[PDB]
Amino acid sequence: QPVKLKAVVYALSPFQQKIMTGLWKDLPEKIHHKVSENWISATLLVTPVVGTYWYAQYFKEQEKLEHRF
Amino acid sequence: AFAYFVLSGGRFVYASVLRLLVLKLIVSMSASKDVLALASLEVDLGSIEPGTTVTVKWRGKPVFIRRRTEDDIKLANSVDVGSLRDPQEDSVRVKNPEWLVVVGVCTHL
Amino acid sequence: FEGFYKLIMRRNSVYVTFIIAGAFFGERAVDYGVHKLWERNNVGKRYEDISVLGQRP
Amino acid sequence: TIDIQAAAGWGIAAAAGAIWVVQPFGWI
Amino acid sequence: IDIQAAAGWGIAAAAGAIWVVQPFGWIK
Amino acid sequence: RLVDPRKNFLARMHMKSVSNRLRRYGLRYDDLYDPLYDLDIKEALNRLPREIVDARNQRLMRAMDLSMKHEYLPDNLQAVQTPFRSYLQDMLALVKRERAEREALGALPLYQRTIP
Amino acid sequence: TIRNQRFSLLKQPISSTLNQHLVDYPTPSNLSYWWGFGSLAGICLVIQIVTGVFLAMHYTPHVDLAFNSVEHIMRDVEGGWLLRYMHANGASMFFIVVYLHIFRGLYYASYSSPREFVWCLGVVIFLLMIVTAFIGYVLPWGQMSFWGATVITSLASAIPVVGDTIVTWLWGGFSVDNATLNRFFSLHYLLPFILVGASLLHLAALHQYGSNNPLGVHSEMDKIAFYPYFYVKDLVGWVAFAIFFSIWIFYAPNVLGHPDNYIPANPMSTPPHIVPEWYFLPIYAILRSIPDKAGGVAAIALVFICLLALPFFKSMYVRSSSFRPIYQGMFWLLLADCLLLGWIGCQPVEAPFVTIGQISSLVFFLFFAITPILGRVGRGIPNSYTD
Amino acid sequence: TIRNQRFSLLKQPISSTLNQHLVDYPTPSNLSYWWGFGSLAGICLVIQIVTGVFLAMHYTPHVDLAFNSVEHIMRDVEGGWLLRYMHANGASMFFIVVYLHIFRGLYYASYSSPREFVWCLGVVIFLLMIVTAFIGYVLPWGQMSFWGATVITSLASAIPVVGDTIVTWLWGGFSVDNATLNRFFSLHYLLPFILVGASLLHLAALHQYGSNNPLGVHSEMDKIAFYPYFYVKDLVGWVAFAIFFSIWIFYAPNVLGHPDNYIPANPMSTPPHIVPEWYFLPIYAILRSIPDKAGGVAAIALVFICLLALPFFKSMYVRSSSFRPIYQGMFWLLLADCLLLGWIGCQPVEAPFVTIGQISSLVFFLFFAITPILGRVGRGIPNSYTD
Amino acid sequence: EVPATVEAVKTPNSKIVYDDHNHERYPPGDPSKR
Amino acid sequence: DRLPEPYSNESAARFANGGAYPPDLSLVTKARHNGQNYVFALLTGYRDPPAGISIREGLHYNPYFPGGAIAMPKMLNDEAVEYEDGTPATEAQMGKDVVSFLSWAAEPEMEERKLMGFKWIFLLSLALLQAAYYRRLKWSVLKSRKLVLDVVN
Amino acid sequence: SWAAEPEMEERKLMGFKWIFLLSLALLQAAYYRRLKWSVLKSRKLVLDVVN
Ligand SMILES: COC1=C(OC)C(=O)C(C/C=C(\C)CC/C=C(/C)CC/C=C(\C)CC/C=C(\C)CC/C=C(\C)CC/C=C(\C)CCC=C(C)C)=C(C)C1=O
Ligand code: HEM
Ligand code: HEM
Ligand code: HEM
Ligand code: HEM
Ligand code: HEM
Ligand SMILES: COC1=C(OC)C(=O)C(C/C=C(\C)CC/C=C(/C)CC/C=C(\C)CC/C=C(\C)CCC=C(C)C)=C(C)C1=O
Ligand SMILES: COC1=C(OC)C(=O)C(C/C=C(\C)CC/C=C(/C)CC/C=C(\C)CC/C=C(\C)CCC=C(C)C)=C(C)C1=O
Ligand SMILES: COC1=C(OC)C(=O)C(C/C=C(\C)CC/C=C(\C)CC/C=C(\C)CC/C=C(/C)CCC=C(C)C)=C(C)C1=O
Ligand code: FES
Repeated sequence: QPVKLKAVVYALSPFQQKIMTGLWKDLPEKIHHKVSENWISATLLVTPVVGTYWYAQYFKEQEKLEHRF
Repeated sequence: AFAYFVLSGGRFVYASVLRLLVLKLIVSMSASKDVLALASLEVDLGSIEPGTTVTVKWRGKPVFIRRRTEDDIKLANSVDVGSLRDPQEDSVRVKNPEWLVVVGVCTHL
Repeated sequence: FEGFYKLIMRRNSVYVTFIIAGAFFGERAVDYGVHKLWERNNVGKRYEDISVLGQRP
Repeated sequence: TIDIQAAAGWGIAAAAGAIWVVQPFGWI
Repeated sequence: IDIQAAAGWGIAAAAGAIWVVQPFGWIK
Repeated sequence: RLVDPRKNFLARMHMKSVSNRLRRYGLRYDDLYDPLYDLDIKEALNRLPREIVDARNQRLMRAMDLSMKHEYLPDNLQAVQTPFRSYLQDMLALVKRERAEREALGALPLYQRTIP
Repeated sequence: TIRNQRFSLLKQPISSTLNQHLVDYPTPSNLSYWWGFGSLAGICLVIQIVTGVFLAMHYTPHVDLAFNSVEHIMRDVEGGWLLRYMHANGASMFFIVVYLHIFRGLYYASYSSPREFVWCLGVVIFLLMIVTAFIGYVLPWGQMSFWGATVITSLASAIPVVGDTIVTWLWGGFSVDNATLNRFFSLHYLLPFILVGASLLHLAALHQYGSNNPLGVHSEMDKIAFYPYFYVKDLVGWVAFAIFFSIWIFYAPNVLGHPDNYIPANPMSTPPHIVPEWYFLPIYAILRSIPDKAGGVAAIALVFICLLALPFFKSMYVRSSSFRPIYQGMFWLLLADCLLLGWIGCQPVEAPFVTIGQISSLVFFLFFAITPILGRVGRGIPNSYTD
Repeated sequence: TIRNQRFSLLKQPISSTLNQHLVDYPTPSNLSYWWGFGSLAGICLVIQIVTGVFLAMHYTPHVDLAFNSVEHIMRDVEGGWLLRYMHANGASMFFIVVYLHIFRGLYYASYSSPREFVWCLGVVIFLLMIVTAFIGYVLPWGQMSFWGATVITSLASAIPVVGDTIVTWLWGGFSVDNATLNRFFSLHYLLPFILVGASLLHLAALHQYGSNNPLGVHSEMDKIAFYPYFYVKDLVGWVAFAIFFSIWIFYAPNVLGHPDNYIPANPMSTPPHIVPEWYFLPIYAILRSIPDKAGGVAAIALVFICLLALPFFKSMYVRSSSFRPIYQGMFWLLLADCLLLGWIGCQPVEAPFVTIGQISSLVFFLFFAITPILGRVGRGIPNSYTD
Repeated sequence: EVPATVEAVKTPNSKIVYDDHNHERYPPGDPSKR
Repeated sequence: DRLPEPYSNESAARFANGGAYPPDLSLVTKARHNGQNYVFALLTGYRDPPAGISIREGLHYNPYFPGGAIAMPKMLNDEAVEYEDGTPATEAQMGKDVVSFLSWAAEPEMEERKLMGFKWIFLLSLALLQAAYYRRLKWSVLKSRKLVLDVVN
Repeated sequence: SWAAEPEMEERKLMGFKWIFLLSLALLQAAYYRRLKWSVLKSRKLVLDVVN
């Protein structure tokens, strides 16, 4: 079923705009946004992997030293 | 009522044909006659040192051999049969006091 | 770039031949250059650089 | 009178492509 | 109509299993 | 009640996080309800006035444009957003209440989902 | 309009079906690059089929010639090393792309209504992919191939009464031998074509309602044609994938594999370390987490039961994790847990990996048991969070 | 109507395309039993795929094992003789029902407008069927497998410049050897799945206009549903074909072939009577009649050019041979010529068979030369025969 | 009050401003970059 | 002709080597973890066992071998070979040379593979820049569009 | 003769049984087709046209 919309849209031709310079425009703010929104998500993905890996190396090292005469 | 009888008659054949063609396909993957031919043989063995094992060969299956020492048998004869998931004494498994012969394939996979 | 546009981009048939030529000549130019870097990075390690080559008794 | 020019320009494209996929420089 | 039909199809499925797989000897 | 923000401080942060996320795109929480998700929703949407649906459809188009552009609502527009101003929940409850009444009396359903 | 004359050739009956499903199909304008992995998986499937057809012109499915025919591909046929490495590492690229594809649908709740059948067809495709890649890995007939085929056919023995007769029917004998290899080759040719049909039905289910979008909202008010907008966006991913694929092919063609499969299969000696390919390790870890034969096999089936039942849980009406903070957090924990399970399957079965494997398996199943609770509880969010 | 509720399950989106294309599709009510060989051809294709897949689980594509693995199927595989005979004779059955399918179309002018794409897709299907059948016949690696392949892979040498280059690339060497057999096996697995896809396109292209009928007239006023009227009409033909097939499988399993394929291939000696399968004989007799290698290959191509060009010749507006008595007799002469060409093909090259083949090849091509002029003359029939 | 869309349809504007977060326009009247 | 076999079959090899099979060396650097370094370290790594470790007669201690007991004896004694070019054939020199030979034998396509990889990764990188520009050129009309709507909140 | 065709006896016994069964299925199939088509084949069609 079609929607029934009322809007005004202005568009400029692709051959009247700069195409690539927008990739490195306000670069610091982009990084700021990415770390600000996603630091909780990155912690919930990185902490269990690194924590479990670190414990396994910690376990294997001690177990290797108890069996050593 | 009459037409149901006539139609059921040919449905007996239709189901029978379906059964045959499917079962022929399935059974063609079962073990072939030459594969079943090589399914029985016996070999002879020698000897080894006290405390080591030498894998031997059969159909596609290895067989383990382990002549056990005295303290080895003491160890193997101090296990609670109740605590075992498969309660069995070492003397039942062995036809010799020290010579332990067993099919060397894990019963898991 | 409009002078270039007037000779090559005006007709697709020419512009297609331009892409086939550039695929040919571009590929050959990269082939030579990668081989020159490999020769310059591996001095003395080639089969023609075996000193006793041809002298096996 | 362009169809003859489009034919001639697409034949040149076909000939360049053929010399490009098969590169028979050792055979010429 | 719901339990009767369920038992009827359950009978049909069991007969079909006995018909496709014929384990006459597994009755031990 | 654990879900009530006036009592549970974790529910307060939950509301704040959701409200901040909706505000960035100009969306209301009811705009996240899709007619395709559930037939009760599209029955409720059809019962709402044209002006309500037009504003919802416009807020959805505005958010999609922002989402496409990787940009947010300007901060002077975010200040006037009303993320939890409701227009759909009361109608949706009524529609579901009428469906339960039909079921309790053995009536046929007024609308059914197609089997995909 | 009355179609007396002929307009655009795309709308003629010769090309109308192709035009309306590939050129003009409406797509949500705010799709991100995470929506480019369906076409990447389609390309990987084509790459596997094309290279495998040409590899099958040189491979001999016989236990006395299989290993040497692969070595003859790598040594004698012109460009044979490339066909082999594009096929062996292509299966890895097939599974990386499809895994990213799956977690995209998990993050944005793309499995929810009305797209339950799309997810269900995808789960079947995953099963078809696993079987297809597994039996293919047996074909070189190395040490990993032989002992890998031994245990997975033995999986049927977990059934008490008819388990042993299924295992032997699968083998075609009393052991993994030429009968197993020859039938694995035949099934490995057929299954990819069934994968093609399944992915076509998968796509047709998706076109019933259109694609989901990162906001998870109704998207009919802002849609654009697939061509050229998402063709050129997919083309960016296709080239990026080619660079990624080429690094593996030319500079590291053996890191995603084990050296044990360069030893011809020896039925007498197991290798000390026996593992599947990396894309199967998370299933491997869940299997060994259970200290019971039937328990382990039942857990493996319950993995695909939970995936199939996921779209049918009574959930809240919000799809995307960008508006679901608790579900968003649980998704990243599931992703970390899945990475942990794959690493555990790569380890020998001893302390502390048994305890870690058992906890990782439990947390994986906790994701699917808790999600219906979340939607059920979050149904009351609008009535509790008021303006 | 407003589809608020769910009506018949067949009309729901899960099964609407099967309902519309298979079950409810309108069909002319006066179709004869000649219109039931299209489904038979599809069933023959399915049998070949199913038996071929299970035969490939036991066959080895190596020159040192191919002949003996086919003998191992006939002897050791439980049910192997039936799989091999259902496939070897199924190939003959495939070509019988397709030849009757083709001649049905020629008699009723089924190639005429608006179904030219249907006929063109059929001709492509015929070419794929020939290639699939030929490379499959090489798989047993008997005497006729080896010498049949040596000829056809040499058909490329008629090209002057690159003819020898194509032959050796086709062979994979300098003679027919293991590289040729290994590549024929891979292509023999892949071509039937392309053949399935082409038949699906063929069926779709026909359904754009519906089938032609014996009267050759507009049939919209008397159309009925395919199910169950032409389902039970086709089922009668399916059961009769099963009887016909069973007689070949169980009582004459080897009369359709030649005993020479039961001798293992010998590259040194040459069988004094080298012939193809019987369904390639008419083409093979056309090739033999031209006393020039290049001319013979040109004539074989001209056969498929003539077939592809039939639908596009300006013709009269009447379709059925039931109202075109000259085209009717013209058709019955072609069928006798086609039967003559097959018989001549089995005969060796000597008098009088050389001349008979040359006249018979002439009579075959005269059909496609005299067909267009007959339409140009026949367009004036209504003016001439007035009331 | 008059809705924003109605004002735009009633008042053609020769000073159109485009969204410049992703792309910056060339100055008006510049030659096309084709 | 292939390089000749020392024994007639695997059982003959085991009979000549105390029941142990000298493996085929065509793929050994690909058939072991860290294979090139493994083969070098194993050949040059024969030494005395650690205190309290005894080795069964007929076996030699090598810590790089798993288990530490290898049926191979030390074979790379100094001047065990004489070179054609005039390189001092020490244990370490022969160990280096024989692994270069074995590594090439496992992967004779490496040089062609590496020349192909550098060429195409560079070219595909160029296409990725053009792919990005092409995508951005097509989408610019959408990304810079100005949308006017009636709604406020 | 037996060495070339060791399956002749099993193959022959299958042929007689299944051709007998398939012939019976042909009779049922003929009756089924004609039963289903009888409503169509016996119908009386009245139109206005003559020539
Ligand atoms: C006495 O002597 C004779 C016989 O002996 C007994 C005969 O039996 C016959 C009868 C035989 C026939 C009628 C069959 C002949 C006709 C055909 C078409 C041959 C069938 C065709 C072939 C065998 C050729 C097979 C084709 C190939 C190998 C093509 C290979 C190419 C492939 C697969 C793809 C090409 C690759 C690319 C384009 C690269 C990219 C591809 C991608 C997929 C990405 C005759 C006449 C005869 O006088
Ligand atoms: C060979 C394997 C697969 C192929 C070729 C494939 C192909 C596709 C394509 C082309 C799309 C639409 C475009 C896109 O969203 O990228 C899609 C969407 C989807 N796929 Fe698959 N897919 C595969 C595997 C899977 C699997 C294994 C699953 C789940 C277990 C799955 C679930 C989905 C879902 C839910 C969508 C809709 C996503 C949305 O609209 O946001 N797919 N698939
Ligand atoms: C119809 C298409 C296909 C054919 C004909 C085919 C054929 C083959 C052949 C002949 C081999 C053995 C040669 C070799 O080891 O490299 C092989 C190996 C393999 N195939 Fe396929 N294949 C096909 C599709 C696929 C697909 C779709 C997958 C992935 C799901 C796949 C995964 C593999 C894997 C993992 C191997 C083992 C690679 C190795 O370790 O060497 N193949 N295939
Ligand atoms: C595997 C091979 C083929 C299959 C599976 C197949 C299948 C079918 C089917 C199911 C139909 C509709 C039902 C019918 O009229 O029987 C049909 C119609 C037709 N086929 Fe085939 N066919 C095959 C080969 C061919 C070939 C080789 C030709 C011509 C060279 C051809 C030409 C036609 C034509 C002209 C029709 C329309 C007939 C009419 O409308 O009266 N087909 N085909
Ligand atoms: C994907 C499906 C198919 C597969 C896997 C397949 C595979 C095989 C195999 C393994 C053989 C050798 C076993 C034997 O000698 O009987 C064979 C033979 C043969 N196949 Fe197929 N086939 C397929 C489809 C077809 C089709 C569609 C045709 C018909 C056009 C065909 C015609 C033949 C013929 C004529 C032989 C030789 C029979 C003989 O002389 O023994 N096959 N095929
Ligand atoms: C420079 C000369 C040689 C080289 C480079 C070489 C290389 C190798 C390699 C790579 C292995 C594999 C060890 C493993 O599996 O980890 C091995 C094992 C072996 N080699 Fe050699 N070898 C040489 C000479 C010899 C000689 C001369 C003999 C016998 C006189 C011999 C007998 C063995 C045996 C018996 C083994 C297996 C030992 C075991 O597994 O316990 N090798 N060799
Ligand atoms: C050390 O251990 C292990 C391995 O080893 C190294 C492995 O690799 C794997 C990897 C395997 C996984 C993840 C599961 C594979 C799953 C399935 C379902 C494969 C089973 C299918 C097979 C063998 C072929 C299918 C055959 C059929 C359908 C018969 C055909 C018959 C007809 C058509 C009639 C695991 C878990 C493992 O623990
Ligand atoms: C009115 O029009 C119609 C006809 O004309 C008068 C017909 O004659 C028929 C009957 C004949 C048919 C359907 C021919 C079979 C179809 C094709 C395309 C020929 C070859 C098909 C093959 C080999 C099928 C393989 C495809 C598969 C298995 C697809 C996967 C699907 C499943 C496993 C379910 C039908 C239904 C029809 O309506
Ligand atoms: C809006 O629409 C579209 C999408 O959004 C949902 C897409 O994601 C894509 C891109 C992805 C696609 C089409 C994935 C489909 C892949 C499949 C089914 C697996 C690989 C494909 C094969 C083998 C082709 C099968 C199709 C045909 C006709 C067989 C014949 C083809 C060949 C022999 C090459 C496209 C083109 C599209 O338009
Ligand atoms: S097979 Fe030894 S434990 Fe699984």
